Amino acid sequence: ASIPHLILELLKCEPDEPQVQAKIMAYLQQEQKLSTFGLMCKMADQTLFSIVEWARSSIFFRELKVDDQMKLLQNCWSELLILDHIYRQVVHGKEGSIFLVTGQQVDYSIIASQAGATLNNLMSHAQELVAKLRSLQFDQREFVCLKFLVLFSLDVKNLENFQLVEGVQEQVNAALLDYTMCNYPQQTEKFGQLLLRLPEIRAISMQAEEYLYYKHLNGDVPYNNLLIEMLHA
Amino acid sequence: NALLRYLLDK
Amino acid sequence: ENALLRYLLDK
Ligand SMILES: CCCCCC/C=C\CCCCCCCC(=O)O[C@H](COC(=O)CCCCCCCCCCCCCCC)COP(=O)([O-])OC[C@H](O)COP(=O)([O-])OC[C@@H](O)CO
Repeated sequence: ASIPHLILELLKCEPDEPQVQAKIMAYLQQEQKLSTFGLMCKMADQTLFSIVEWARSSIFFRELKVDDQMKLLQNCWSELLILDHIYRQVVHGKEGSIFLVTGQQVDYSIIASQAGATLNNLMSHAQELVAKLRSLQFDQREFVCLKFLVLFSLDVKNLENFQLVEGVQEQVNAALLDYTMCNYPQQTEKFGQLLLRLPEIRAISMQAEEYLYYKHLNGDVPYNNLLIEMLHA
Repeated sequence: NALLRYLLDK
Repeated sequence: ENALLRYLLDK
C-alpha cells in the first residue's frame, strides 16, 4: 500500500489484539452463579477499558485536558465499541459466526434462537453493516481513520479546545481522502462509502444503549461498571 | 457456566 | 460526574 504519514501515526496507536484478548478471557474466568447476558456485559465493559486505554495514548487526544477527553468519550464510547465489533467481523468473521473480542467464534445460530425482538433488530442491523463494509474491502488504514473521525466529533459542546478537535477532523478526513485516491484510484466511490457508514454506526450505537438501558432497568446488568456509568449521561 | 465453558472448549 | 472515566484517564 501507500499510507499518508498521518495514518502511519494513527496505526502506531493500535494495541496488541492478542494481549487484550487473553486479558479479557482470564478476567472472565476469575469472575467465575453468572448468567449468559451478564457475562457479555462484563466482556463489553472490559473492552471499554481497552478503548479508553487506546484513546489515552493516542496522538492528539493525549494533548487534551481530562475534561475535554471525557466529553469526547462520553459522546462516542458506544460507537467505538460498535466500530470495534464491526471491524472484528470483517477480518476474522466467517459464514454465520460472530467473532468475539476474546477470540472465539459463537455460531449466529446460538444467538438467533435465544434473542428477543430488540436484540434481533440490533444484531441484524449490525450484520447488514458488516456486509456493506465486507464488500468495500474495508481495511485497517480506513478503520483507524473512522475511529478518529468518531472520537474527534464536532457535535460535542463545552470543549475548552474545540480548535484542536476541528483540526484533527480536518486532517484525518483529508488523510483518508488521500489514501482512497492512491490505493483505490479507479474506485472513486470508496471514500464516500466509508463516510456514509458513520451515520449508521451512530444509529446502531444509540439503539444499543437504549437496549442496554432497558436490560439495566429489568435488573439484568450486574452491579455497575464503566458501561453503566457511560450510560448514565 | 454455560457460555464461558463453550468458549474455552473450542 | 464520571469518577471511573476520570480515574482511567489520569492513572
Ligand atoms: C452488535 C450490536 C448489538 C449488541 C449491543 C450490546 C450492547 C451492550 C453490551 C451488552 C452485550 C450483550 C450481548 C448480547 C445479548 C445476549 O447476551 O443474548 C442473550 C441470549 O443468549 C445469547 O444470545 C448468547 C450469545 C451471545 C453473543 C454475543 C454477540 C454480541 C457481541 C458483543 C457486542 C459488542 C459490541 C457492543 C456494543 C455496545 C439475551 O438476549 P435478550 O433476551 O437480552 O434479547 C433482547 C430482547 O429483545 C429484549 O427484550 P424485548 O425487546 O424482547 O422485550 C420487549 C418486547 O415485549 C417487545 O419487543
